[PDB]
Amino acid sequence: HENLYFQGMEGYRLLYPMRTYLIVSGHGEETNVMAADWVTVVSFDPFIVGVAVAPKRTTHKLIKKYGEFVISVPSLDVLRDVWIAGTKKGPSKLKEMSVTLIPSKKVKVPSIEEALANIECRVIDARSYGDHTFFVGEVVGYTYKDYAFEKGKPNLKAKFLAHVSWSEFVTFSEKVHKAE
Amino acid sequence: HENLYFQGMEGYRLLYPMRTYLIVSGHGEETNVMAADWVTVVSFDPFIVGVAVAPKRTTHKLIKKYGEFVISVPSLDVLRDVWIAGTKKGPSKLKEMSVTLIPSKKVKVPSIEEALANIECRVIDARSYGDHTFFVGEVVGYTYKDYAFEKGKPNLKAKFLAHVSWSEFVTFSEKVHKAE
Ligand SMILES: Cc1cc2nc3c(=O)[nH]c(=O)nc-3n(C[C@H](O)[C@H](O)[C@H](O)COP(=O)(O)O)c2cc1C
Ligand SMILES: Cc1cc2nc3c(=O)[nH]c(=O)nc-3n(C[C@H](O)[C@H](O)[C@H](O)COP(=O)(O)O)c2cc1C
Ligand SMILES: Oc1ccc(O)cc1
Ligand SMILES: Oc1ccc(O)cc1
Repeated sequence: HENLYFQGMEGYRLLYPMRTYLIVSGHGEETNVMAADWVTVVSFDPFIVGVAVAPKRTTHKLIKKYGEFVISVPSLDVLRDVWIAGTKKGPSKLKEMSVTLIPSKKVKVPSIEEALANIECRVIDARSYGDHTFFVGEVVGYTYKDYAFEKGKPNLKAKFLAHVSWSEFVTFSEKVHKAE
Repeated sequence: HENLYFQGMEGYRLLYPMRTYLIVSGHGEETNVMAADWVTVVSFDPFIVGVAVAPKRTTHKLIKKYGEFVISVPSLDVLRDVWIAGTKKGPSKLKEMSVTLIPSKKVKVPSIEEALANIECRVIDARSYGDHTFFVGEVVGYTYKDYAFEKGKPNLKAKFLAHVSWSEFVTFSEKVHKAE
């Protein structure tokens, strides 16, 4: 991580491996995509999510400007596009990405056709905690690939993406352990 | 999920599978443990985390009372204890759990010896979003099993736990995909 003055494992690695998502922001020619690991659900009813975004991301500027974002769920198969989203800066990176933008249902920010799911969000809060803004978004629509969620739960065959360390990613075992 | 009036897939399942963690709260005879999926990192420097906790959890009462919590990282091997933490209520459940409580380094809330990591947190914010409180905790200490993080990144052999649907859990493939 940049800005690690005392060399060693970043403390946050203790929560890893974490899922990796894509955050879409802006629209029209301002459409941008970045990689985000620091995403979670914050409410069931209503459905509300949150994502921690550094002020230095172009994505940060776009979410503040428009008050909307999309969380797109990538699979392992689009890793190259995820790595571009997480390493290049601003809307020009899209020319380098195999992803197709399609209209969202409720938000003006586009969805990604290849994503396993697209979760459409309106910003309801933006708190600063240390070196990131935690953008909290009420979910106002969603679409998904029917097969990635057949029978109302994730289908592990879809290769949902997770992040181990800087350059290294994994998916899940297909081997399900039942708790009851 | 309880309180689903219109039967169907909960929208939040679109972020799944998610990692499953344990949240320790209270101390002495009030020590409690629950399961939590809705956890993420919110800052690198300083290291800050957050967890979404329903007001109805005993854990919610204990974090408000003491202003501290521990995120303990379970492996697949302690699934039975995780399921107890996520289904039974209050400190009496501990009598049913194979877990050993040990002192934390900085917080008064105990750590779990069997956990792959224990992340010690002081509450700095508690916002209400829909039906959960998002407790934000500055990390004031941590311990971990050396082997689960050998070479400063997670060791996939440690069987980090993730949640698919209600009763079903998985771990990660050991098969690493390199992005560069
Ligand atoms: C796997 C991965 C996960 C990332 N997660 C986050 C995150 O949660 N929050 C964040 O602010 N940046 C994250 N980053 C960094 C941004 O994706 C990266 O800075 C990107 O180049 C920003 O692009 P932008 O300036 O177009 O918004 C991540 C990068 C990678 C590779
Ligand atoms: C895998 C799993 C994950 C859970 N995640 C959360 C969560 O993120 N937040 C929450 O409030 N409850 C969560 N729950 C529910 C609580 O763990 C459950 O209500 C528990 O019985 C609460 O115990 P307590 O009353 O002792 O705090 C989860 C349950 C399971 C099984
Ligand atoms: O700001 C960041 C958050 C998570 C990452 O994996 C990388 C950068
Ligand atoms: O409040 C809850 C959050 C996540 C869960 O998996 C279960 C309950």
